[PDB]
Amino acid sequence: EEHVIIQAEFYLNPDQSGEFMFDFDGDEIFHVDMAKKETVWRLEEFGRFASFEAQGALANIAVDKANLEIMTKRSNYTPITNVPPEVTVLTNSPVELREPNVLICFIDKFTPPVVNVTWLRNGKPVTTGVSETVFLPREDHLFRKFHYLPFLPSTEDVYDCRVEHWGLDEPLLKHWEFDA
Amino acid sequence: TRPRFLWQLKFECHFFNGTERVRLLERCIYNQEESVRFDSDVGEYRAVTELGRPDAEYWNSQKDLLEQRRAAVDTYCRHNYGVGESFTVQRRVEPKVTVYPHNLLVCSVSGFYPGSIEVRWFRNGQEEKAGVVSTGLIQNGDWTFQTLVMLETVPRSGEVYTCQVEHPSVTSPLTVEWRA
Amino acid sequence: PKYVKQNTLKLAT
Amino acid sequence: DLHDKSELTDLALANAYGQYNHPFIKENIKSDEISGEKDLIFRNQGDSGNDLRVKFATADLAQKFKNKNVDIYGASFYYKCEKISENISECLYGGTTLNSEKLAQERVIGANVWVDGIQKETELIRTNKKNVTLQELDIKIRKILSDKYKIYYKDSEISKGLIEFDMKTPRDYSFDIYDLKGENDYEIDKIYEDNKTLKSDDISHIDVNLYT
Ligand SMILES: [Zn+2]
Repeated sequence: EEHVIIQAEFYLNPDQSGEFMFDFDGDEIFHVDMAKKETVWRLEEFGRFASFEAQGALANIAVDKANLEIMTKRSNYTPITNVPPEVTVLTNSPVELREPNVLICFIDKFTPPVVNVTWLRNGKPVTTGVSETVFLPREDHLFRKFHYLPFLPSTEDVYDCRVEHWGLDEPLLKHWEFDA
Repeated sequence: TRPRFLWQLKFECHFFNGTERVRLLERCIYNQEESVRFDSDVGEYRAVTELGRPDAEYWNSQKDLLEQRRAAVDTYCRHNYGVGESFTVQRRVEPKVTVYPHNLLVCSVSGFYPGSIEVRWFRNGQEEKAGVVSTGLIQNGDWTFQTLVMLETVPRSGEVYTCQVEHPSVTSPLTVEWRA
Repeated sequence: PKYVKQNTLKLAT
Repeated sequence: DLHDKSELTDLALANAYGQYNHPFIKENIKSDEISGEKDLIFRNQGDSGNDLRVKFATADLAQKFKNKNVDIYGASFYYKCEKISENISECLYGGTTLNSEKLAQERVIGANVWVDGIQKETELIRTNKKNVTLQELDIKIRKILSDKYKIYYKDSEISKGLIEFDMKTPRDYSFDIYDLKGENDYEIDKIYEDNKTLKSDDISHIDVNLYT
């Protein structure tokens, strides 16, 4: 086929956390910030001529919340079975010493959509320039997620992407260091 | 920790040959088990598990609801297709191609969009598909892709190895060479 | 140009 | 830059309400009488036994349907309607299709609706004609908008609107709901005399944008 546009939304209890976003061939187009009540585009450029009313999102979420209640009962309160993530740490491009790059932490094939990610430079949590996507839908109804950390390849450094999830006994630490 | 309960709703618009063929799939997922869905090709809801059975018949009985879901292919799928076409379907980002070293030549092709791409190796202008290995198509999560296509060789002094990349962002193929 | 959303339906009781 | 509801006169606003909430609809009738080369005369087949004068843009059109069983759907009026005889003559522009060209099964067209960006409920319209006039479609969408959003009431909060008819092919027709071309139907409805007709299956959907 050619292309697929997916409007994906979910509501999770007992967290009471919800989501609403649009997907295009696997890439997020935008999602609605439930707290801020504003729609956030994946690339600012998208927001120039296309627009979406965040209000529309909240309405849907209220219904999803209501249906979750109904299905929780109709199912006899059978909980979701945790599916731990597959974490992989790639690089935006071939690393060369001192040459600007971006560490990519790909969190995949998991559920429920609740995760705690931390980047650690030489063992210290990092926040300088880190960004992330929201939970992306998978055809198996599991979720994807991305985190990024721009960095300067060095021999004097080591990085770690720590992912915490309920279907994990201990956090999953995926390591990355310049291999010379 | 507490049991989680998850509710998912997905509306997938599948487009074939531009906007000539359109298929809408409305899926309802409890936890990780799809329970009912609307397939535009079917024309009405159908339960995928016994749990959705109540929802499929209650919804199929509301004429105006089904008239609406049936027409969604146009009002929803086709409409949203035209809305983002300029920055999704038409999005084109040129890949950055690099080539570098019994040996293993590496053709790095990164930061491109769409994911559709061809990367061929050449030994003195002659194609070589054997001994070729790759990472596959990596989706970076930021509306760009990357891929490494390696070739196992026995570089003799003088040979010319070329990596040719065919991608929609560029009319004529991109090539980078390596002299042994 | 505005993205249109599909309205979620209330499940049966 | 859409026209504002406040640019219309109470009369225009009244004739707008009347024709879209009360279109003239007759099914299958014949006429073997052109009049002025551009009209087709249907004697005593208009409202209350009146003779009906369907006006077209070019003589070619009136000709096309002369002596054929046609369906009628469109805004009707009297003021400024050229009289044909002793009886009163009721006028209508275009809104003519061949009675025999009916679809296999009824066609449902969806319509998206936004008011100042806020997405509202989707609306539906139907037709069983294989070929329907843009007029029939426009009227049916305006009826809903009239009942749902009070578009033609002088003191309603809506002041600007645009209706878009999207074809499955990259084609698109549109109307500014306040860009009437006068205050009399005789003027206002001249927009339909081209008797523009669409192939129902070729239609995709409608987009409605209103502003307070
Ligand atoms: Zn549209």
